[PDB]
Amino acid sequence: MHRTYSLRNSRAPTASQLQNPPPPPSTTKGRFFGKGGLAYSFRRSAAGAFGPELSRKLSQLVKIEKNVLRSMELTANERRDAAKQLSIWGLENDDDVSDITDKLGVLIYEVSELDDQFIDRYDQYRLTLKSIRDIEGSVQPSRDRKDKITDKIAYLKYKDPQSPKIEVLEQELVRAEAESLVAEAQLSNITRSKLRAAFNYQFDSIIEHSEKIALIAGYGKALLELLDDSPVTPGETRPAYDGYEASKQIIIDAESALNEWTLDSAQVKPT
Amino acid sequence: MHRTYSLRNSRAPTASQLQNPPPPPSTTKGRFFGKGGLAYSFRRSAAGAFGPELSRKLSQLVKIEKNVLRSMELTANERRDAAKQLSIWGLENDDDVSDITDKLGVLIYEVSELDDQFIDRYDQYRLTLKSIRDIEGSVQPSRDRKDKITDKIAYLKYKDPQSPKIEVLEQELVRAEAESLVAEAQLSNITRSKLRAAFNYQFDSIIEHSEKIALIAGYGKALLELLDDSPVTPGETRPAYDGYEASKQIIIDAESALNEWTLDSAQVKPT
Amino acid sequence: MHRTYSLRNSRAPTASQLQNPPPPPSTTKGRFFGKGGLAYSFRRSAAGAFGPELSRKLSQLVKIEKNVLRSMELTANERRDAAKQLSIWGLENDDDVSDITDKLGVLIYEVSELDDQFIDRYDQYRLTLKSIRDIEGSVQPSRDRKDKITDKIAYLKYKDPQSPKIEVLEQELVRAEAESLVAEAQLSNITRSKLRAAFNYQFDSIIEHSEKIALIAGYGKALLELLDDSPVTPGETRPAYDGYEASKQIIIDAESALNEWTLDSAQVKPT
Ligand SMILES: O=P(O)(O)O[C@@H]1[C@H](O)[C@H](O)[C@@H](OP(=O)(O)O)[C@H](OP(=O)(O)O)[C@H]1O
Ligand SMILES: O=P(O)(O)O[C@@H]1[C@H](O)[C@H](O)[C@@H](OP(=O)(O)O)[C@H](OP(=O)(O)O)[C@H]1O
Ligand SMILES: O=P(O)(O)O[C@@H]1[C@H](O)[C@H](O)[C@@H](OP(=O)(O)O)[C@H](OP(=O)(O)O)[C@H]1O
Repeated sequence: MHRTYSLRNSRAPTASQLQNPPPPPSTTKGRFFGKGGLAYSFRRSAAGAFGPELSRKLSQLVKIEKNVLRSMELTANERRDAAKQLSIWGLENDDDVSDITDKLGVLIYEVSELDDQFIDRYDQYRLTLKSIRDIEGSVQPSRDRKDKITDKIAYLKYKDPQSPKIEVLEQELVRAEAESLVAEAQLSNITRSKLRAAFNYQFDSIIEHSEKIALIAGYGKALLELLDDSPVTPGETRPAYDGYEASKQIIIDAESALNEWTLDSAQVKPT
Repeated sequence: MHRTYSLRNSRAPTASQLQNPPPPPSTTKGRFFGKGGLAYSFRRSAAGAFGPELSRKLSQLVKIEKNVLRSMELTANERRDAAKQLSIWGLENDDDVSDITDKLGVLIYEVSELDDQFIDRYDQYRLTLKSIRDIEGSVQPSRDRKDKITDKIAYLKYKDPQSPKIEVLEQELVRAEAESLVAEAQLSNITRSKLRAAFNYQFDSIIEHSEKIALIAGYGKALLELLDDSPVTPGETRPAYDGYEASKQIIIDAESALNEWTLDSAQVKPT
Repeated sequence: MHRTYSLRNSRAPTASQLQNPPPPPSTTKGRFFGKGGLAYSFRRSAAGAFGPELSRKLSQLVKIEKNVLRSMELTANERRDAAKQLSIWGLENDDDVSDITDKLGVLIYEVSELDDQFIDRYDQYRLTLKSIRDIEGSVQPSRDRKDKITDKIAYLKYKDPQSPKIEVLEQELVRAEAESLVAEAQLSNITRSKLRAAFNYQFDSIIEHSEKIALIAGYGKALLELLDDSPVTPGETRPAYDGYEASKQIIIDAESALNEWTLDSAQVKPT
């Protein structure tokens, strides 16, 4: 929390910063947002001023979650196609390079596969929140009607106390109060349960995806460790590379580890 | 690798699938790509048909990597603003909800902070690859000139063997061959080193980011475990919630764990 | 499996590739398919959109199998006529060539004979699959009627619960369910048996045909080993060739080996 504990907008030194200086900021960060034109802004603004006042914020949150989920699909597609392009480019080189590049592309290819399942779970969580939005939006009109009846009673009492509509209006008010007494309870009963369930599901999905990505990256580093390099003098010929079998075993082990992993067998143990 | 080992495009059953059935595919996946208009396609196509033939593919890969890095910035911004909106919405509710929601927003807020550093490291890796692209593009013209000289010699020998330009052309050819003999060696010397260094850096960054995200999610689940829920009957009043101190300790522990973590202290140990 | 384990569409090196470099791709592979006009496409498309939905795919598979079987007949006829043409051409040459060519044509002539029996067995397998297609297509309407009755009951219950048609419709539904309970079992009983029998028959036919072809080719090489060649200087006369008897013994042995071979005496023993 650099922003919270200091007025500075920079990054405070840490263990990672002390071990390795932070890299310079990315140069391809333009001033213009370019957030997919005005479609995002329209989807963001139109949803917050149409329906009932009680459920106005959750609709905006649902729309923003939809935009968040939409972006990751494009990211995953671009990464997969980048892996394909790297594999295509690696062909017209030396034997060892034409194999290590292909294996790295194959390994990189699974990030999009993981992201697809992550997106599906994200959509499930978004639907779970939409349910709460819907129920609260349906709940609001009862309290609206009760307030209207109370205001009508208050005005008609001031206008003239001799009107015969006092008794019927009072009975309607007590009926509306009796209805709202259970309406509020049934509204408050399910929010703390559905929110908890949705957030638990989201956190479990995040943990699983992160652990799978970390395992894939570790095995990719293990495979890349095999790529031998040494300076070559002009006129010399490098020895014939014979490492085809080891890479196959490495990727087979990667597949076995990815398939065998379960949620209960999580490697990361938070303190 | 479902695609590789089976002609089916579906997902083969696994341990996670057996434990929990896969969720249905996301409904908000339209047929139209909508990949930021035609700007992406133009950046993708114009770069592959302008420069030298040798370095045509790496320029396309660099552009695609730039698009990949650009997408994650928008994703992180949208996620951060979603967290802000959730924190804003959680205010007008019960005391426990008005605090758990704020703490969850605060915890979610750091994903964008991690993504910024990930993007910076991605840009560094992209520059490292661009260096190889540049050097190979500069290398190609020497072999181009050597091929041109060889073709000229071959044609002029056929035209008439009595020309006095045979000796000078042969000397130029041997000079170009002597130059290319060291040009090829100096081209091949640095590729296997720079590629290895860039990919090692990228994998280290991926591992660090994934482990930090997993730790944050685990501590978020630990904090959310405190949110007590129980059904309430109409007319009843829930007991006053007193859990302010525990959440502060939880987030302080999260900050301490995030700051203390180092690369050498990685929790995940690939087999 | 080059396609599965690598994004490349080329061929990975193997023992045969290392021993002998792969030949260049055939030059007479035009871009246009020329798959017998549009008759194949019409037979392929019309069959998949006419009958019941359940048995739509197996009809397409049967049609494609028919096309596959049809192609091999033309291939065998062309190969036989090629052998005849080679035998005709070999007449107007030296004595040894006018005999070796005839013997090779005679040996080549049996490939079409083997292909005819292979085609017959292929047709038998196709009929076996057509039986399954027919039975499943006949099975589907029972479940169709049950679904229709269920939908009618569901709609009529909503329309008005006081209708006297509830009891009769429920009895019809339970009758249809009792029928479908045995219909599904009788459908699933025979598929796993007929498919297994057909595929076993097809594999046995393939093994027999391949082994016979290999034996014929081996004996053809043995016969061709007799054709002596030596460079001849101008003005010299080659010695009179006397090898008529050996070729007759070779082809007699080929006939005896082809006739004696049985399925139980298969030379190839898979590990
Ligand atoms: O200043 P501009 O007009 O915006 O253009 C940028 C820069 O000037 C170079 O043309 C280019 O680097 P290279 O010459 O090395 O390709 C870079 O591409 P990049 O961002 O992908 O590195 C562009 O973004
Ligand atoms: O069919 P359309 O015209 O594309 O509109 C979709 C759907 O019909 C609803 O209007 C809406 O669900 P809700 O009524 O529950 O808001 C949904 O929003 P969503 O994708 O964000 O769920 C839209 O995508
Ligand atoms: O270019 P085209 O018009 O398609 O004709 C091809 C080629 O140019 C030659 O005419 C011929 O080789 P030959 O001169 O040696 O006969 C070849 O026959 P082939 O494919 O049977 O070898 C033809 O396919």
